[PDB]
Amino acid sequence: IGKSINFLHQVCHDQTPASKAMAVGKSAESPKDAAELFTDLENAFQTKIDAAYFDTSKYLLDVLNKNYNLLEHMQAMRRYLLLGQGDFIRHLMDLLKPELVRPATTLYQHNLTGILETAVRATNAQFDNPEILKRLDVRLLEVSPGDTGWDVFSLDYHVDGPIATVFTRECMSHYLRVFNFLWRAKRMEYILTDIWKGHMCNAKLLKGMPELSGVLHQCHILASEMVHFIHQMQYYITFEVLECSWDELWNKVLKAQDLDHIIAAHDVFLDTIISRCLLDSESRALLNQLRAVFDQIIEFQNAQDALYRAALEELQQRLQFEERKKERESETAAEEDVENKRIQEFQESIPKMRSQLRILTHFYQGIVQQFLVLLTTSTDESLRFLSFRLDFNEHY
Amino acid sequence: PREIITLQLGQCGNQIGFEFWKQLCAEHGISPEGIVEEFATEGTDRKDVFFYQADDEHYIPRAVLLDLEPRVIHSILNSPYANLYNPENIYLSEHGGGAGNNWASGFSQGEKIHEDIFDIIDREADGSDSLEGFVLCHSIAGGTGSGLGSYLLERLNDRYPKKLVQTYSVFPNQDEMSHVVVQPYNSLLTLKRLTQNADCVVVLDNTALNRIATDRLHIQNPSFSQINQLVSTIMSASTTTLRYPGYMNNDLIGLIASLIPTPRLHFLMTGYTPLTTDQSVASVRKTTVLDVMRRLLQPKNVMVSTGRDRQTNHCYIAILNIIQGEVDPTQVHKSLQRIRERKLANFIPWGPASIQVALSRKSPYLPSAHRVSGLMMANHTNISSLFERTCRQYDKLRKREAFLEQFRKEDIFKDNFDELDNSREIVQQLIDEYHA
Repeated sequence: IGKSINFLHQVCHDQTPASKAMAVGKSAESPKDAAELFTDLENAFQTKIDAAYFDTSKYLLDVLNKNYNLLEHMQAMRRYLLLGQGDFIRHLMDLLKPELVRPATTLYQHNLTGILETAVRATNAQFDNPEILKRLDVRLLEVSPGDTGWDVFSLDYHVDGPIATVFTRECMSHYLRVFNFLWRAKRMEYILTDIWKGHMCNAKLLKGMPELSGVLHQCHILASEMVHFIHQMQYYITFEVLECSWDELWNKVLKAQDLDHIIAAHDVFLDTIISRCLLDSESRALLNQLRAVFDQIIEFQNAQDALYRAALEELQQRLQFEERKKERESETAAEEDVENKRIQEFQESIPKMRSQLRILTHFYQGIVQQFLVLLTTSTDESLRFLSFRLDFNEHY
Repeated sequence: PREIITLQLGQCGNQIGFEFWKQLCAEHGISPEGIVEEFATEGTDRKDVFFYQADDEHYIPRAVLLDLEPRVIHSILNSPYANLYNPENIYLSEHGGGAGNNWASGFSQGEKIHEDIFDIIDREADGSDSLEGFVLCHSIAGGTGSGLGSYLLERLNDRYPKKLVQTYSVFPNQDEMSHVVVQPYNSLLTLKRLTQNADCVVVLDNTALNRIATDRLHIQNPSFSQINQLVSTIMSASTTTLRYPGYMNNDLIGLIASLIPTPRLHFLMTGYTPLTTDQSVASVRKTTVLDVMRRLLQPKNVMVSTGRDRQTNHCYIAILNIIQGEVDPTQVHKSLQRIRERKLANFIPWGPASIQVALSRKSPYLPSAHRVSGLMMANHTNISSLFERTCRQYDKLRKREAFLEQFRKEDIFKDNFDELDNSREIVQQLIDEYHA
């Protein structure tokens, strides 16, 4: 009670809790004690302070709803660092990609705020009413400019005043750790989106060559297997931790009656979800395979357009040379030579794609077998729930 | 951002898209001529993904409607939902067409109105600087939707190469062949364009419509006024991750990417159970999610005429199970727990399978926030039975000397009939080869 009574003095209120009747009671008690009840009332003194502890707590729960919206910001942070609603982040990550392919410079910060402010306007027509956009900024690291640029960008929930009593230094320092794996989970989801559209854009224009018919067909089968296995893994591991933790905190903050039980409900919340996402001291057997599948989908991606662009540009020279055959009649042996050179270059690129596919499906076969054994070695926590889900995905 | 342009075309494609836009106003809480409810922004968090973005809070539909027959559009302007449509985006008053009933009519009319057909439909393309793609809301029945729809599947493949193409096309009826007889010819000509000149389709059978239209709907005389009720709900059901705020596969290139195994194998089986209004009086007792997906894989809600004894040698590869509205998500992993024990889906022996389940909150409305809804997007390899049904009705007609002299007078000089036959058998052979 004595810790909560001091927290309602610096809340821009000097009001004794919810009434001026908390003065009345003290005066009554002091006269009663003065003439009556000389022996201490240790059985009854603990009763009406508990009938004081309950009223000072809910009034302190009432001053947030009028001025600051404390636990409304508990829900609002889940939409950005925990990525609850995807349309805020997908219309972000669409515009955010043409800046992340290039390495970061000293002129990297001034434009992302313009990219942020045009992304929050394109998805909203009523979100200008709350105070969320002023308490949410972009956080970058001190990494040297010789990187890939993708790992620098991250959003942070800012605090200034009475939002910073419930949010200490220890909370958002863990929220960047849970952001970087979840940003990389959506990074893999959108670069696989680009190569799936790369499957369907290139196959429509190379129609006319019978050799490249069966070339892309079996390669689309071996690409679809890395698509369907990543999808039923990555969609299910982050929706489940979303499920057991949204329904853990949000339903108990309005059933308990304290401000110190809000944080006591909160300080157990924000370290359960990151322990199921990425970070434990025993979870070194978790993030070693999820980074081994992370660079494998990069290696599968850059090799595709290294062999698609060979398979697609060399066809473009064949079709313009067909146009020169009708113009020479309206206006020979060397023309047949260069045709035989193109076919030899068509013949070169297909085993080069076959060799650069049969060695990467051997890597994926080695990843999918090592992904099982490393996730079955931890020290008797809720891994029986985690060892449950990955056997269900590969077989069913 | 994620703007899709719907290409409503044909005699049947215009009517199934007319109530598709009429369904969208009842769930967005908006009127076609005004905004009388405040439920449009607090309840629905995203509205500018199929509509055009607002200038006066008037969400214009991003729709174009061309047809040779003026009868389908003259039953539109007297309805009070046509003022939401614009008389300058597609046509003004008194628009017409051909005479006209031929596949070669609309196939030859595409290059004589070539200047005007690529002028006003491209004005909506540069409205958003990141276009999603094109959906051809056309028909296969008749020569109106099949004749002109095969032309735009070719010229939009190279002029817009980086855009998603995927159609909700309806299959024609094969009960008798008296009123129409040109049905095997115009269907297979468009079906070739749906596999190599198009990425994905969504099949909608006509003989499976009256299987459902007399199942629970209890009609005696089958009319055309019931064909828009099963179709318009599952169209808006397919964009619940896209219209309403979802997280995963919230784009149209999200859903189709996780189901297609390979090109020319894209024919997706559709299922949708809840269509009865007297179920409403017993959904007050917490009807759960544990019983709604046990009947999706059970062949009862399917809209595809397929064999019943041909499912033992065929295998599911991708199955989608979309729950909407009230889900009670603490037991949605419990519903997926019971899938492996029955093995109602035959799994491919060469690779893994996937049962993907997703959810999104529905409209703030009383028939929507109370009753559970299940949308199925299956992919089973028994779909060659329809391709065996259409091909056996195709080669039998060419031996009867039917429409070989009556069809090659206009713009057909060589026999392109076996060009459609081998490519259809290429689809039918690669389906059975796909499970090694």
